[PDB]
Amino acid sequence: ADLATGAKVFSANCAACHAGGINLVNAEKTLKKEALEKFGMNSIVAITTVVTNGKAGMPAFKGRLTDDQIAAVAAYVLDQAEKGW
Ligand code: HEC
Repeated sequence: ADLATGAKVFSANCAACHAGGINLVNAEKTLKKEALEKFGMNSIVAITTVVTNGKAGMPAFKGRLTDDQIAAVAAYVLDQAEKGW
């Protein structure tokens, strides 16, 4: 919502591990709505925090993405998950 920036950020930073509906190394490790919901991750604040910091080995993007870029990709992930990738 910046979805335009979000889509670009996703392509350049996230698709390498999450690309095209299902993740390359995963099944429910994709960004499907139901998977996000299990751990309360289906919100702008939750995705912003995990991408910035993130968690449990998932890489932190605080160095290489600005706060605005992270907010943008968070929007993109939520919108795509709602549409169904
Ligand atoms: C590999 C080196 C990754 C890159 C680059 C990105 N992510 Fe990731 N992510 C990765 C793994 C192994 C996992 C756990 C399994 C799974 O895929 O669910 C995740 C998880 C997420 C999640 C869910 C977090 C949760 O608490 O369950 C989100 C929302 C997520 N990943 C988003 C995301 C974005 C927006 C990225 C680019 C900025 C990104 N990931 C990069 C591995 C990797």
